[PDB]
Amino acid sequence: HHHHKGLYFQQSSTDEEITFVFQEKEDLPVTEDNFVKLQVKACALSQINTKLLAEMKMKKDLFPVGREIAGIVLDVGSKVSFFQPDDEVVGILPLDSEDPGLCEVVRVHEHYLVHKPEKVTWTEAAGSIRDGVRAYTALHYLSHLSPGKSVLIMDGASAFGTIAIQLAHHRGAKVISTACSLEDKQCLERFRPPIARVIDVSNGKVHVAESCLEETGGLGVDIVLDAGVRLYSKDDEPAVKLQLLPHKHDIITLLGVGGHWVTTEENLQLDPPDSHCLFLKGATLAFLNDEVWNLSNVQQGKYLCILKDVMEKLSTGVFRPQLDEPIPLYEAKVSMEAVQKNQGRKKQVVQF
Amino acid sequence: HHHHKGLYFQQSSTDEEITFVFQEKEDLPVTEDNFVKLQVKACALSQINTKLLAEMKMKKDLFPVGREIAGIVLDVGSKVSFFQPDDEVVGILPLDSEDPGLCEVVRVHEHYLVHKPEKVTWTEAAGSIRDGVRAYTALHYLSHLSPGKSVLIMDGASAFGTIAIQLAHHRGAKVISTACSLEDKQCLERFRPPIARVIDVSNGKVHVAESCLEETGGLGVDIVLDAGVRLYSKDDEPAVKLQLLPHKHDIITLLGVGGHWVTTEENLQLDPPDSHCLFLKGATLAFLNDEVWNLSNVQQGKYLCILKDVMEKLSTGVFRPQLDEPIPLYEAKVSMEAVQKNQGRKKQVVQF
Amino acid sequence: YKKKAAAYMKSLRKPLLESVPYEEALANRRILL
Amino acid sequence: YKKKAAAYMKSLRKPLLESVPYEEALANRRILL
Amino acid sequence: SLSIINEKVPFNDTKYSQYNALNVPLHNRRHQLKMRDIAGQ
Amino acid sequence: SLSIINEKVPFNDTKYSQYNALNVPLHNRRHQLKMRDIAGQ
Repeated sequence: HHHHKGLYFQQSSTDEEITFVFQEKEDLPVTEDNFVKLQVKACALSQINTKLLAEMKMKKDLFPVGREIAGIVLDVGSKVSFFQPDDEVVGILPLDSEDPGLCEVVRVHEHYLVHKPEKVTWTEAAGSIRDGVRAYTALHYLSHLSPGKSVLIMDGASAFGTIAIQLAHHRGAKVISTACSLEDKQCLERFRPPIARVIDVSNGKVHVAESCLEETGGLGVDIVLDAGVRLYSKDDEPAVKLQLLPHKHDIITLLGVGGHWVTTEENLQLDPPDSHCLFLKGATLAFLNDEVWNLSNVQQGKYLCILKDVMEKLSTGVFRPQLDEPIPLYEAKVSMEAVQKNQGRKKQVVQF
Repeated sequence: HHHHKGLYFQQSSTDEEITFVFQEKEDLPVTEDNFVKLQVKACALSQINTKLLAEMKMKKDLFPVGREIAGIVLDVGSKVSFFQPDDEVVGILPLDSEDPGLCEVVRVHEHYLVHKPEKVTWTEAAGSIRDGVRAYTALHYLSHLSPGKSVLIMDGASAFGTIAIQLAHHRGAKVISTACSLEDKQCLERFRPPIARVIDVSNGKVHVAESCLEETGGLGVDIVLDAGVRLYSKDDEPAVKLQLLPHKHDIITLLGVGGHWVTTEENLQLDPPDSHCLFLKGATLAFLNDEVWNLSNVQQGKYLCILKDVMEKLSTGVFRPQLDEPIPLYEAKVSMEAVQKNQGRKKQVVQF
Repeated sequence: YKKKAAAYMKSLRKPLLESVPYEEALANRRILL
Repeated sequence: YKKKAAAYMKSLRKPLLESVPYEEALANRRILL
Repeated sequence: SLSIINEKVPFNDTKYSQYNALNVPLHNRRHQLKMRDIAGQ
Repeated sequence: SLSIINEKVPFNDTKYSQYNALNVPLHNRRHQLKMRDIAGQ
């Protein structure tokens, strides 16, 4: 009879082997007492950090797919306090969600949701939630902004980077950003706010440290939101997974005194020469991990406040996501695999 | 004729070989145009970070001794703006000072000084300047306090630790502190404010992580101002320089989610398993280095503001240094060598 | 929530797989070849 | 001040003495013995 | 302070009291131990 | 905000304007380049 179709990740050979068609949900009710049922209007796609699922270790054969959701509240459990039916909310499904985001209705814990401000549409908001929060995480908790500090956004041209740059400009930061394609440099040219400099790694010569340092004129860069590090493949199998990431050492010299390096790279080898370089420069090293708020979820209130303020930024127009043209649900799986391979630099959103 | 006696460090065999008697200064005038001459009233002693002098690489045979000074302004150069003669100031001599602190008059750059608040004596203030600033550095720039966060002060019983603890209590933090001697536990008992817990490493069993973790009840510790790490001597020559420092791993598990580890250790080996542990816990790692403000001296204004606010804390009574009985100048060299070997846990101050 | 986070780090804790050989290893790798 | 700090990091810069052998080194140290 | 409150605190978590309650507070052990013996008594 | 300004900003550097000037400002290159060509002209 009535059925709701949900895509499911399969756990095999530790990573990179996700596949299956969406499987039915039959007669799903709104059981539990803090989980609300949504008419899902939009679901954003993100590359699944599968290795994190594996070390996180839940034992499912099928994992729910889709986590960045916007929709309308159909009904609530009895203990629900902040939400009423017909309300319009947006949010991140938890990493250990029972229900997939690739489905037109969803049962979700109420404190993963925030109300949608009236000015923003469904698809933009839903495509902005995840990069808005990891960026806001990067620039306001791990690294502490204030106007006048210099911020380096490496691979700022990507979908995440646009929100990182616009957050930094919104906080009065001066931004140096790295672009990989010529077209990505063109996108940095296309920014309505004028960024301080565009630094190009497109050429075979890599001049990230030297050129970026002379942009700060020897003062140095305070906040480097580096996307990745080229470390541990320098002498063995260069460019693993065809990566032309920045070298660790050029970044570490590049960091200014008292600076903040916020890094994404999961396996980081800090050599004693490097830790002496940081010791001399009094630098802080912080690790960016968005999903600490769902899996560990200790400071749930802080994060919940973050999302609504991110929406207040979206309502003011500070954020503008890098959306692709939205897609129907049944074509998402064919897209998802390439999204699973790499980001397309355009945010892909399923609209309902 | 009239002479002023100044102790001088000699650079030999890269460290631990400091010795010489104080050498005369004859007919020293107040030359230069931003350097003021002080009647020095008090000079605090600190272990010389000689390795930092060696890699800092200035080429002197004699290095000036004494840097934590309090005194009265005798006269100023023509470009001096913030200071007049007879004024009463306190400050840190720079690491590359021309003149020693172990001398009754000093020529010093004017922006290393701050006025002494009327309530505090010379010897307490001068013995508080250096640990006040490195502590204030630790707890307000590298690590960001707010009441409610949990702070671990490892070896809090030492001279530095008393200022670190009192700063943390002054900022509403709850403190867990480690004590090495039984008498050091007794000192933690002697604090008028009651610290949350005293954790003892005196016994052969080391239970720093387990007991500290259960004090946070599984929530975890946010801010660990660790004095040192036991890493890199675990399998080869255990307890180098007779150290019973905390193991790296127990600290890293001990750190709470989103926590701040502020570390002193110059050579830090961060293994990829550890950097995955930090990646999971979203932790920040920062390096405490007080003397970035003299040698690099980029944010001179911030630091200068720090010292006067540290004095405002001293005037209110928030800080109370762990002073030894003050000494005359000629007996300081005999003390200094042991101070050079290790801190005596009582601050040693020469009073003029 | 509080029980969840406590469960988080109790899951997260891993035994001391001690590995600090870098200072000797830098010589060791090169000399071995 | 600004010239001093610029001089600070220009002094501070050190050449890329590349050393990331840990993942193979963990096996290498043990097997060598 | 007009600009200063904007500069030092760009984002605040205390905008919402209702959410502010939700975040986990510090695990004060001492109060629990006092409730343990007092409840036993 | 009474307690909040105390909580979020325990220490301020803007207490003293005179010292606040002393700290090194950001090395804006663009303004310098404009003065370079304009001064040459």
